[PDB]
Amino acid sequence: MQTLPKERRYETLSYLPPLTDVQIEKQVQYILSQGYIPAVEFNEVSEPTELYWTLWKLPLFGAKTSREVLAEVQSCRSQYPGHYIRVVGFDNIKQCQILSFIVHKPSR
Amino acid sequence: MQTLPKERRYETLSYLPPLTDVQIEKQVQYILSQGYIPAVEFNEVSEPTELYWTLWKLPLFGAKTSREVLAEVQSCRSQYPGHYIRVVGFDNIKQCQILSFIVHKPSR
Amino acid sequence: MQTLPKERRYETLSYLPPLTDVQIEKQVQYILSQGYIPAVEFNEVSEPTELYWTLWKLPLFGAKTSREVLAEVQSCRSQYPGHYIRVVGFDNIKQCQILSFIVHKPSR
Amino acid sequence: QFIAYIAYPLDLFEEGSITNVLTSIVGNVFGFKALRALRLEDIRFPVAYIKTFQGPPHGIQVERDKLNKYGRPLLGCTIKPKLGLSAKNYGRAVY
Repeated sequence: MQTLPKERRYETLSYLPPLTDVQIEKQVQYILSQGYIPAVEFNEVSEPTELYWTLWKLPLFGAKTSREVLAEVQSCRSQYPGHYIRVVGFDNIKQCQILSFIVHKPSR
Repeated sequence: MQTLPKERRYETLSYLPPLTDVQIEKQVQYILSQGYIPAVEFNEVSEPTELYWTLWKLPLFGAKTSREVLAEVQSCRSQYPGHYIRVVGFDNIKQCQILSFIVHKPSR
Repeated sequence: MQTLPKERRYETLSYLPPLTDVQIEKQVQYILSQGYIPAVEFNEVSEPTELYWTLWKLPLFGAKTSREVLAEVQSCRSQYPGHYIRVVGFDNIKQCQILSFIVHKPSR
Repeated sequence: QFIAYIAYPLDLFEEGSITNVLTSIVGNVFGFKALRALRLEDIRFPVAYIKTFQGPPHGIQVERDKLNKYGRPLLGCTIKPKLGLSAKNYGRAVY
């Protein structure tokens, strides 16, 4: 028998082993193939109580390739190393978020 | 005349001097002789407000000797040197705890 | 014109310059002359919200001289150098405290 | 000196009322001219009558879970004197 260790979790895809750059690219590719709008959000602290995160620039309405989204993540990462960063996908028809996952944690 | 010093106390058997390893074995022997089920519980902070401590593995339903419980206490102690550790005893008929005492305090 | 400096106060006789050992002796002499029972109290923090201070030993029911009271203050002061210490005076007939003043503050 | 055993039907008593069962049985049989002394030794409540009552608000097992106190008897203290102390003095003795 084994006792489960105490660990802080970050909603969707946080129980799987940490996402590689290839894996993130595949998740973004899913958003664009369906027809949803990708966006980058950042925050100082991650808490269950707070539900709003600061919006980086504007939602990418004119995205042709998944490389454009990854370039916006790299820009937010270099500017804010000590902030959490997540990728969200907006639907216009149903008016609800389809996907949300954290790509960066505060480095040390 | 003397003034009583301010000290923080931990429920049952905290006013007695800190328990020897033989003294722990004798208390566990009581739980098994009566027919109750022994279990080990651990927590980060000791507060009067909180009434749930994290359960170490499962309750030991099949225990023949008091030595088996002591080996489980030593395992949790070596794993968590900075946690509070206590030994509880469950009754199945009355559906209530019959004994609870602290075996380990956070080391320095 | 002069602007008043921000300073924390301690009830009665806190606005007067710090009391000398002769001045404290005269204030205790007042308590015994009226026929009130002198008692010593000590506390870790000085807050307006809290109204109970931990009693030092017991009330001095059989005090003949003011030297006996000051000797009890010195005993508490040597034991607790970082605690606030005050002298109180109980009246039995009115059933109310008549005088209460601070004699020691935490050193550095 | 004799013990008398008396049976009472369930339907005559009010549901969930100690006041009624006390007023009916030990009402005015005491203070009778035909007998010098009377004493009630014991009473039996049937299951059907017990189910009408609420009982204790919590009980032994629930109380210990709320207080978080297991293994030992609980320790109490009564403040002396009974009548005389101030409200401020009462609280200091409690503390």
